[PDB]
Amino acid sequence: VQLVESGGGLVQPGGSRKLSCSASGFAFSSFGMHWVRQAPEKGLEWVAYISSGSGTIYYADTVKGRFTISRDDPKNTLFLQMTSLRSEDTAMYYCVRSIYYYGSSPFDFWGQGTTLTVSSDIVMTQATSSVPVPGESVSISCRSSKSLLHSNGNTYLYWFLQRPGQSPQLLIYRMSNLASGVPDRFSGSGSGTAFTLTISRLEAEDVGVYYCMQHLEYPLTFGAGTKLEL
Amino acid sequence: VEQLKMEANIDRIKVSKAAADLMAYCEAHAKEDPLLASENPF
Amino acid sequence: VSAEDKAAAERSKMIDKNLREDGEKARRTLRLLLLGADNSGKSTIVKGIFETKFQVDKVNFHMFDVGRRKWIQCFNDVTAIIFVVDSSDYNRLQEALNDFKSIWNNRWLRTISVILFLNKQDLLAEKVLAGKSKIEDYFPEFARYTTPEDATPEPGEDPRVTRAKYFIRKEFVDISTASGDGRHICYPHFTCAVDTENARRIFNDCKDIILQMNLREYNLV
Amino acid sequence: DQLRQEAEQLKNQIRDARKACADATLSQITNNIDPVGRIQMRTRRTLRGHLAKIYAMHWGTDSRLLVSASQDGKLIIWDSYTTNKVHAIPLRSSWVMTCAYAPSGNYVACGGLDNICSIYNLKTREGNVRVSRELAGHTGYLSCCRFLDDNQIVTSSGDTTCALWDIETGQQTTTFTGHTGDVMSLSLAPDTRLFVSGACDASAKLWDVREGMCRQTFTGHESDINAICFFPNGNAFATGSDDATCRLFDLRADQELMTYSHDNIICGITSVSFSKSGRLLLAGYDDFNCNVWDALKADRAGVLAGHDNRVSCLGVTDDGMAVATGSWDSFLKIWN
Amino acid sequence: SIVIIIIMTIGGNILVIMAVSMEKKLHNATNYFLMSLAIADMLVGLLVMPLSLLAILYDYVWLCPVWISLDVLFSTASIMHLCAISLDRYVAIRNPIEHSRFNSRTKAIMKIAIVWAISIGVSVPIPVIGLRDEEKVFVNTCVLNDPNFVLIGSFVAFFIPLTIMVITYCLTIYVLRRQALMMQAINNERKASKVLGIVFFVFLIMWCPFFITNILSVLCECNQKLMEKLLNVFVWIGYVCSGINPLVYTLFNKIYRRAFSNYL
Ligand SMILES: CC(C)CCC[C@@H](C)[C@H]1CC[C@H]2[C@@H]3CC=C4C[C@@H](O)CC[C@]4(C)[C@H]3CC[C@]12C
Ligand SMILES: C[C@H]1CNCCc2ccc(Cl)cc21
Repeated sequence: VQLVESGGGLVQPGGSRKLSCSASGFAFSSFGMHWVRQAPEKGLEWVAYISSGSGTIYYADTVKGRFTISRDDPKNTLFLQMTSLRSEDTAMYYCVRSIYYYGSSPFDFWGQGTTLTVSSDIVMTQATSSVPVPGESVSISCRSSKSLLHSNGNTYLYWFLQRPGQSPQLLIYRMSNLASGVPDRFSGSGSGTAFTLTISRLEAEDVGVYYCMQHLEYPLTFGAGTKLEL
Repeated sequence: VEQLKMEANIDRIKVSKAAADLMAYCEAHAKEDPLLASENPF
Repeated sequence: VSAEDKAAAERSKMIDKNLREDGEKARRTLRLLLLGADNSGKSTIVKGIFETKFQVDKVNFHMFDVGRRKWIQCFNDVTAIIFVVDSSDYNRLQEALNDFKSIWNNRWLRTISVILFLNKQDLLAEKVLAGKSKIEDYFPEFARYTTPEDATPEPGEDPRVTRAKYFIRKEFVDISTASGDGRHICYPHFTCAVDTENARRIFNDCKDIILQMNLREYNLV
Repeated sequence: DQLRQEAEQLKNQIRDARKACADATLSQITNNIDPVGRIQMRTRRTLRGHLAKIYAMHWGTDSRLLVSASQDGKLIIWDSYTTNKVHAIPLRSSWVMTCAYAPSGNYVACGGLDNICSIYNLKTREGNVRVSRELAGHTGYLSCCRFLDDNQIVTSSGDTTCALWDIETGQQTTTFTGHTGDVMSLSLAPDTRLFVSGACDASAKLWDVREGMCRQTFTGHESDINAICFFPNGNAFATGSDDATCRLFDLRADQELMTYSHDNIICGITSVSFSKSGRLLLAGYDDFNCNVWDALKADRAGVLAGHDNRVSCLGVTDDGMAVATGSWDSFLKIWN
Repeated sequence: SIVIIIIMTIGGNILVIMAVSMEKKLHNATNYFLMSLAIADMLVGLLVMPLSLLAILYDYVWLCPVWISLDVLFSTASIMHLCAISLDRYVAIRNPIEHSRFNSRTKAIMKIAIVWAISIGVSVPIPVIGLRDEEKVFVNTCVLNDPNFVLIGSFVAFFIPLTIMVITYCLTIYVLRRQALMMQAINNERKASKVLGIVFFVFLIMWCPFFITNILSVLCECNQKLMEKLLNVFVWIGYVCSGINPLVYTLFNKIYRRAFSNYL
């Protein structure tokens, strides 16, 4: 399981550039793929999505008509074609693996990312900017504009952790399911439009920015981020 | 010969008690048997 | 429905596509079951479960040799059964006849035709010519048997081997004619250890079997 | 010359011991019990996609996932509520006769005329289902397999023996001998201490897993035994045979209780199962349908009549809200 | 009096239709096409036969401009179905394996679609011309007068199918004669030849007289009184062979004989 991104560099406004991602260590043809963007002072943003069989494609409302996403299964690469670049497009770009079936974990592995330099929606709200704080209990909250609980019994809330110098890592999916490889110190709960995350005992490795994401409707939206400072 | 001798040494009970136990179990859990619209998942 | 359920539906549709794709290749191969006793020469007629493949005129065949009361149930979709008998060992022909009756009258095989090979003819010819052992020692009714007037011996054959061959073939054909009532047919053949034509005979018999099925499907018979 | 008479004397001792306990029958104590009435069940789902006869089926413990096996060489995992397919698993051999689902939900097993039990891992980081181990050692075909946990499995074969395996090393730790004919069916007790096996000698035995010894032997059928189910409280058998009869056995009275038969049934029985409470006994027949029996009265409460060929598979969920059946017409149906 | 033949036609078409649905266990590729033939024959019986009897009763008119078109449409459909069966039987005997591989519902749907697509072409202009030219459909009193249709559509409706069917019959008989030279395997291949002879000669006898008279009545003028009197009796033979085709193609398989005995 390894995902490596390439491309990047410096371009002038009005130009174009193409990114690529090389996949190895897994059945590339069975997964759907996402591109997610991070700006220095904005947080995370979702850009585009391509299905495993190239059936369906979605785009963000700020990139329709300018970005094109493509897949090449026999060579295990993805491409994102960008034209008419603007100053707002300067950011870090990540490649994300996803698979959908009953009981799956759809946001489990993130790549490393590359840099590009130029020159109705459900609102997720987080509000504390920094929580000062080993061995203490910490609780982090998120709140949504619309209920995330669907009639089939599932509620679509996701939690991520970004350590300094590292890519985001999945912790909890569908509000309570602890992701593989994560110690049992993490737990989560909530109902309706209010959610909380609990860490029973802090260590030196629990420092970073925590994010919430909803997965009911496209476009996908993220919160502002809560920083935990030990 | 050995197997028959081993089988011969069983502490047996009456049929009436063994059957009464089956009836009692059937009656005890009757309310939880959904084969015997808002609740049906199908 | 949720976006995740739509993705699951797409996965299911692709799985259905790939299941449909594989079925098309399977239907192009004909499957055969091989039964027979030891010393009968099963392994040479076309030369847990042993398998072999061969092709005649662009039609593929797949033949299975297992190793009988229970595993026989799963072979009721095969085109034909191949049954091989040693015709040069008088002591053990009654065993072959009883086994043939047990296969012919099996309730799970009531629609499957049988291709019957009577093997090792040269040893029968040598033994009948030598005269050191007689059929009448084991089959008393042979003393009263006469070769039918419509017999077609191979030219040059002594008219004491034709009588033996036709008696032996009669003994097997008589069982098949007592039951079945037209739903399935027996196809006798004489062979030997050195013959190579055996592949063509199976092809012709299978074509006949499929023709009978097609005639019955069209309300002609 | 001396030992056959001793065996006959011991058999007579056992026969006389059993007769002394028959002070009553089910047909008399149930005279005060109301009938279940008429039971109607209707098709709620139809599962399509197999191209060949279905031989095996098994439910999971969460009551939504289902595994089935057929002669097209593929093993399928179903979502019963939506009919979506979850996985499709190729087999190395198409002559498959049994399958099973791990109680933890991580593994699936199968086998057949290749004399091998194969174990598949459903949860990998690469996203594929892979083969974890092949268990070899039987000399006949493999007829039934069930998990006790992630590392222990029991198999029954056509060479008259049963075995208990250690999945980590692939070695056989206990062999169970004592039958004279092919072994067809197993059923594992809820407390995972004992199991019961039927065979082609028209007898059934109770085995002790921890020691490897036969504890009791039951008789009465006139032909091959094809299916066994194990009553929920741990004290009873339900067995079916090719002579068109079902029988109920008790492990504490050590003799037969009730016989399930009817004059109009002249075909064999392929499958036997109970509901949660034990009041209904479900059975598959060669008459292309399935009957619903009253376990305490030997009446007929209903029938399921939706298949176009033999019924080969039958099962009930852990929550009791559904029944699944499978046939040689390549369809599965969910009843409620 | 003659109305009895309508009742028998409707009853036999219903029996053929029902014996496929209820009885089940009947392969679509060959048993669904008989249902389409039965439906075409029943529609002939309901839209065509009852109204010519009216004219027989009055010896006059009333109808005509669309009744003619409907008659042409449904008789054409029946003939096309018979031709399709003949070609399919020939292909099924000479090439058994490829036929077995090809069989699917995607042949039955194609065959029904093509037969009905050809069936409607010949009847479309019948009201188009008649409603703009009274003389074309009333002469002196309902009869299609115009040679421009009698001498053009008749070859497509009858004369090409006859050639195809006779060629198919000869080839199929030859093939069955050759195969038997290689016992029940031999006896079953003779009953088929008997059946094919029966069907081909029934078709030929019931349909030929009308079309020969119909061509002579146009190109050989010949006393028209005799030709019209002969047409008043020949066209009813073509009608009758709509309650016979659903039977002679059916009551040879014991499954259908038992189904008909138990159902009726
Ligand atoms: C009378 C008109 C309207 C109908 C014409 C359709 C005829 C030509 C149809 C009916 C059945 C058909 C055949 C059915 C099966 C096969 C086998 C396939 O591997 C090649 C084509 C072939 C040989 C088809 C050729 C066309 C065919 C003969
Ligand atoms: C003149 C008529 C009416 N009678 C028989 C039916 C029929 C079929 C084809 C054609 Cl071309 C013409 C006709």
